[PDB]
Amino acid sequence: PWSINRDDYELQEVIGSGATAVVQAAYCAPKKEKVAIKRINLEKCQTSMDELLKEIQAMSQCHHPNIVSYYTSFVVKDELWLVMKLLSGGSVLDIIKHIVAKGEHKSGVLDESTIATILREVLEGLEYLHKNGQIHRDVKAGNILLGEDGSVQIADFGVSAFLATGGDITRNKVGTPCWMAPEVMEQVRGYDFKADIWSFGITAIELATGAAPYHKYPPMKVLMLTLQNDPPSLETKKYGKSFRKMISLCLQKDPEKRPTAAELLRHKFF
Amino acid sequence: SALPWSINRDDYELQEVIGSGATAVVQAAYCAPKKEKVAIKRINLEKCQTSMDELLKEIQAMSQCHHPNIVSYYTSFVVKDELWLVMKLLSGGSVLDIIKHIVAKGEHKSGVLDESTIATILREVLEGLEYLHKNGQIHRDVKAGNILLGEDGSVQIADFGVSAFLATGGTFVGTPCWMAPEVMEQVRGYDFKADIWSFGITAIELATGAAPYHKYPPMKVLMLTLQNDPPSLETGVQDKEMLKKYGKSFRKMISLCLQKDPEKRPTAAELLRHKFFQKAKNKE
Amino acid sequence: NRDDYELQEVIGTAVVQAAYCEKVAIKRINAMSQCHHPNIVSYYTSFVVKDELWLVMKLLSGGSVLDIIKHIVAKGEHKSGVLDESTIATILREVLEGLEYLHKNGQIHRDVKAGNILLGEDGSVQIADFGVSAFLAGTPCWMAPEVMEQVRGYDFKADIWSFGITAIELATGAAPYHKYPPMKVLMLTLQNDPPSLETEMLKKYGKSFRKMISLCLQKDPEKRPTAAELLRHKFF
Amino acid sequence: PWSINRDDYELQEVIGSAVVQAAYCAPKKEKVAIKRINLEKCQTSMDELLKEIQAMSQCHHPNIVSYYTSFVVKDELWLVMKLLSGGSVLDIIKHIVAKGEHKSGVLDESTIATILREVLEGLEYLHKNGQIHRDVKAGNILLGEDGSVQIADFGVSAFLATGGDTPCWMAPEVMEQVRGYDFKADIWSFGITAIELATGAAPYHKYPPMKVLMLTLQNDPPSLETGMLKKYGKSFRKMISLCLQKDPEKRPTAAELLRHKFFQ
Ligand SMILES: Nc1ncnc2c1ncn2[C@@H]1O[C@H](COP(=O)(O)OP(=O)(O)NP(=O)(O)O)[C@@H](O)[C@H]1O
Ligand SMILES: Nc1ncnc2c1ncn2[C@@H]1O[C@H](COP(=O)(O)OP(=O)(O)NP(=O)(O)O)[C@@H](O)[C@H]1O
Ligand SMILES: Nc1ncnc2c1ncn2[C@@H]1O[C@H](COP(=O)(O)OP(=O)(O)NP(=O)(O)O)[C@@H](O)[C@H]1O
Ligand SMILES: Nc1ncnc2c1ncn2[C@@H]1O[C@H](COP(=O)(O)OP(=O)(O)NP(=O)(O)O)[C@@H](O)[C@H]1O
Ligand SMILES: [Au+]
Ligand SMILES: [Au+]
Ligand SMILES: [Au+]
Ligand SMILES: [Au+]
Ligand SMILES: [Au+]
Ligand SMILES: [Au+]
Ligand SMILES: [Au+]
Ligand SMILES: [Au+]
Ligand SMILES: [Au+]
Ligand SMILES: [Au+]
Ligand SMILES: [Au+]
Ligand SMILES: [Mg+2]
Ligand SMILES: [Mg+2]
Ligand SMILES: [Mg+2]
Repeated sequence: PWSINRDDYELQEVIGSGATAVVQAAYCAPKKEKVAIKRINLEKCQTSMDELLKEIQAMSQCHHPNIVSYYTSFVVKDELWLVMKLLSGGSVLDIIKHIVAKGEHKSGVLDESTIATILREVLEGLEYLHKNGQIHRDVKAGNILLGEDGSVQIADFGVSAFLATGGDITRNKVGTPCWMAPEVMEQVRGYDFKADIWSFGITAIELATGAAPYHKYPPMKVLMLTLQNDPPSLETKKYGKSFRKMISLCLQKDPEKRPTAAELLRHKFF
Repeated sequence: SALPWSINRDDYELQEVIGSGATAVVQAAYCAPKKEKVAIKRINLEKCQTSMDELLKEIQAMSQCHHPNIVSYYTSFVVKDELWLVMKLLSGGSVLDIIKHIVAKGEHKSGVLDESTIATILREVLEGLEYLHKNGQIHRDVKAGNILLGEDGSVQIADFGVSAFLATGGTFVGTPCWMAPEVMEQVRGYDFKADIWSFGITAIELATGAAPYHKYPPMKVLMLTLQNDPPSLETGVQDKEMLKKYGKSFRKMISLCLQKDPEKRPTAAELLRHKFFQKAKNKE
Repeated sequence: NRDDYELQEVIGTAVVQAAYCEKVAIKRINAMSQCHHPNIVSYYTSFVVKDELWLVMKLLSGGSVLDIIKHIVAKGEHKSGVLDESTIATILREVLEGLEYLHKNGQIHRDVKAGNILLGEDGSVQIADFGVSAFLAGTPCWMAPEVMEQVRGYDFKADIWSFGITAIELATGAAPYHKYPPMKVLMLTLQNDPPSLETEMLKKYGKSFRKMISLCLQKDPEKRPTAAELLRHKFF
Repeated sequence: PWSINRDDYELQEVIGSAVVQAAYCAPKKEKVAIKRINLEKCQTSMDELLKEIQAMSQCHHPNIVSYYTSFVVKDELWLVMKLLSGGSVLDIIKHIVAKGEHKSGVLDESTIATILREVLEGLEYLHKNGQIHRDVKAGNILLGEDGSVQIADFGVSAFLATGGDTPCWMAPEVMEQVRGYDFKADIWSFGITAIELATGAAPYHKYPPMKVLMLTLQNDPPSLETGMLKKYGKSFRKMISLCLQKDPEKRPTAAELLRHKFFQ
């Protein structure tokens, strides 16, 4: 019962403006609620509504306290508008960016108890998604949103994560495959939920160091450093405990070796 | 008097022009034999792409439908190339005059007319439409511009018949299994329930100052109304938060009227029993 | 110089305490500062104790302008605006004369806001001390704009912007983008029309006030007026 | 079950101020809330509090903050109870008032109905057991992490916040004082907290406490007494007026109130 009439939403301040998406605040009159709208130019992102069908459907079905509330979606001219809850506390990345700008980071960005609190809620959000056979695909500090009540939710499940990570290449998208290399098999099959576990590990480093391990390198070098070398760590301070052990479990090259969200939801760190 | 009302042109002395419209002109006139100052709507038959033959059924209804909440129609006759509709001159102006007055003052953004005032005006409109519908008639053009007020505070619906007919214009070819929805909708027609929708839009107009899609050209408003779910109070409005003043009883009254399926819409008699119309006060 | 100072109530980048000799405020810190003006909180003296730098300044028992705003906002009298246009004009003229003096001495306040507009028992208006914040102070044709920003830095015109935001604050009760995280306000400022009194029936404020605000809140600092040019504005 | 030994409780952060402090209970494994009460300061002893403590042990209801155990630590009485992480309803109110979004009202009418129904069901349980809460207010409505609504401070806390203490020609007030007040006192309190959720504060919040006592006895308050709030209508104001009758006999029971239009 969320309106798909464009004239029921009063567009207000633009929150974000990137190449793929603009995030704009809007007042929805029938629901008397100030909401967030992610506007996506379909032609610019080389995509279509038919291509995003099952993504939108998954967004319509996956609801959890630790996932940003999705309301509805509709087409306005050449854009798809995704209507969701506006979270007034901002992103965890915003907090990280504030600590660095203040110069309160050269001994660690977020406290270990602060990291444990945020990541547990993120992991419970992922646990729900994985239970429903879904993958988030774009876990990062920028996609962890905070409510003014202190709640922690993952943003960008569905369409947004889909367009940021190669499109329809997961398990949700031969012959005699006995001679196929493992990487060929993975392309036929599609990658699984364990991709989220790796991204979670990088996010853990991000909350502590203030950045992803290879942040300074161009995209192609980041990809080459990740594939040619052993998995990264905090070193690339006041952390050395189960936190590093927890990170090393996530950051394993073989996705099979990585733990599930539920198995990870244990561990002494949390 | 009397009488009755004269069909001779020389018996009427033209006076002040009230509205110089794009189709018709409303001019005050004095009727000598009746010793009464009346209102005459002058409709150029050529300009409105019409003749007397198609207007005869409308005039017939106009001469029969007489009710406290319907502007008193007196008579009609042809003067050269135009039809003169003689009616009672009302001194209070229209509800649109009130709206325009508040919109010009800049006191409209948080609402134009309060709920008590709206309830008072529209319940009288409902009594008028109830009368028309029971007589098997449809107004077809209910809007603030067609709600005239008397000096004493009486509320009367204007332009029933010819004017409403002309303002709104006024399964076949092809094979049904292949026909587009909009082709098939042509033979569906409409009844008195069409007035109930228009009444709901009029409710919004008294609150906001305008109809939902007033900012768009005529072809676009057709498109947007037919394409989208029914409009609500803040649909098409610039500053939507500022209309939070209007309560839920008014909003549920509106949503009763504004349903795509006319069979789901209440009758005028049903609407008169709604909670919102208890806010009606003395007539000014 | 020495104390000679009776440690009293806490008011109160560490703490600020009231002290007797006579009503005086001292600020504890974890050189000059020659500025002296009725519209600026300046230091009488500065001396050391034990890992702390004491800064003696005039005690203002009238609180801040934000205190007045917070009382109004806590009540229901911010329906048609917070502070009256006449009260805003009086308070901000004093602040602007304080900024004019600072800028003429090559100084920048760096933190103008209602919380830093302190009020005296006298009814005096002055901007809070800025000395401690002030302590943390080729051929560019081929430079990227993001490189240019660091090289160009900022000057006194930054105070003029903050002054404009403070004008909105006294009328509305808050800075335009108060509901968003601190590190988001840059993006919110740039990706939207220059902040205004509206960025809702809370406005009985005239065009002259809105005009004054718009002058201050121009993205390019060069287009912003000087404090002296602002003092000439019709609003004041 | 729950240990009466201090050693088994590890004191942590202070929640609020009697002082409320969080503590971890190692046997079993649960972070609990412990209220610490200085006996002499409130001019109270264990002897006068025993009847209050035994009632706390007996009461067991989803809408009542779960009381675990009590024990004396030196000159302090420790009340061990469930820790609720959602805070109080007063905290939510205070936040909305501070940012001035209490214009047109504080809590939504639907939100007030849901919260107060749970409170009223909590009160119904207490009254069924012949008990009186004595201190129903928004600050004593605590929220659970699972969205639960629970009444806090039954027994010792509400008792100490309120205090330890031929009729033919006798005045009605005097008769009331000899008999003592009953459960209908909670119903009035309930009506005051309903105004608190809608306006942000009690009806006489302006005037200083103690003067509000004199003002109450001289008048009779509605929602309008605090200070626009037109979104609250019909059955809500009627519900309040039923609670806020001067004659306690004319106030409805909690069970009668749960049948009111405002609470399907
Ligand atoms: N629901 C929301 N509520 C509040 N803020 C949001 C919400 N969704 C997104 N944002 C913010 O809007 C801005 C832009 O969002 P987004 O388009 O996801 O940029 P991003 O995080 O850089 N992702 P990407 O552009 O794909 O790299 C960011 O500051 C987000 O934190
Ligand atoms: N019987 C009447 N008594 C007094 N005023 C009238 C009467 N009939 C019409 N008017 C006024 O005459 C003016 C013009 O009337 P009309 O020709 O209906 O124009 P309109 O209402 O603007 N319709 P339109 O010109 O097609 O947009 C309006 O201001 C009416 O209020
Ligand atoms: N001269 C003064 N007279 C009276 N009060 C003062 C004076 N100077 C500072 N204060 C108050 O001292 C308190 C703390 O001051 P300060 O050390 O500047 O931190 P602050 O005002 O909170 N600034 P910030 O830490 O950046 O938010 C504030 O409430 C000031 O209003
Ligand atoms: N079991 C609990 N779990 C979580 N918080 C609690 C619990 N009990 C009390 N609190 C909080 O402790 C703080 C102070 O408690 P209290 O001493 O009861 O003050 P209060 O809220 O004014 N109640 P009262 O003093 O009885 O009127 C309040 O913010 C309560 O919300
Ligand atoms: Au794109
Ligand atoms: Au799903
Ligand atoms: Au094979
Ligand atoms: Au015509
Ligand atoms: Au008729
Ligand atoms: Au057919
Ligand atoms: Au200086
Ligand atoms: Au150059
Ligand atoms: Au106590
Ligand atoms: Au009991
Ligand atoms: Au007797
Ligand atoms: Mg994002
Ligand atoms: Mg008309
Ligand atoms: Mg309490």
